[PDB]
Amino acid sequence: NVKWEDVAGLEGAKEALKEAVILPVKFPHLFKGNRKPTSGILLYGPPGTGKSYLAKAVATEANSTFFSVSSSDLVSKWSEKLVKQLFAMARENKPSIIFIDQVDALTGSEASRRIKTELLVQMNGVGQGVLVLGATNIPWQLDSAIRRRFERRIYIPLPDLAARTTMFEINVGDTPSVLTKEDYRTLGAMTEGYSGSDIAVVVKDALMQPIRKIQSATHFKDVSTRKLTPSSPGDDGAIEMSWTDIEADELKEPDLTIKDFLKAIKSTRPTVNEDDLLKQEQFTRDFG
Repeated sequence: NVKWEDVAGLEGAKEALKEAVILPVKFPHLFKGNRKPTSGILLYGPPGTGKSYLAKAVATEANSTFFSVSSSDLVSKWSEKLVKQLFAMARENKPSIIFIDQVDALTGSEASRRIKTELLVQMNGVGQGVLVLGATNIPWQLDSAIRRRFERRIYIPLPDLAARTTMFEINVGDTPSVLTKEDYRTLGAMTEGYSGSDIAVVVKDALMQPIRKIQSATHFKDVSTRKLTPSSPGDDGAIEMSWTDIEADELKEPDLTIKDFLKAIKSTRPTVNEDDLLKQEQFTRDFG
């Protein structure tokens, strides 16, 4: 789970969410009298950008309750009362943010119309401690009515160089790493186009690499600091043995090298193509 102080500048979006969510949600006293805040916020942009974790981080920072639901889950399963339930929960726990993922899914038939109704109903009934945060990867297929209920709209872009580096560091985490921060910048530089999600897929592949090299192995060498590391037929001091019979305390718990990530980066290719980003920038012109 992402932390707010970790969240990147987002080509403006971090500061926008500060002005739009945190300020009014955390400091309502500040909007006393003949001034008032907006209502309804649509986060939009390329997929894989982790908007709901971004939503979560802004909630945690605004010191508000957080309820997230998925439209595609709501529409492609069983449910009008569940929408009713969620807003009731939110009212009991003011201030609270309701995040609704994939607001696309409420436009497509049948049950989709029935949920769009109730959501729209609930929001009209909302608008003074219940902020609604919708998210969509496909704002072009977003219905005017739904759209019109999201006054503020914020574009969440793909990660840039600094962001991607950080993502590589965070995803790795506590894991035994012998990687330079210079080597991390390589990984960031290396992954232009990748979404934070794309990147997670990569790291999970990379972290399984030391391990996979242990089970692939058939020979081991005592790199005595016994501590056995994988090898091949006859390098320097190899023993033709089974990893399944190495003692837990006799296993050279291997370190992460850059090349672990390289194979994985060369595998997984970017989700979001150049075509899709163009259709996003049109939305920002006419609706942003």
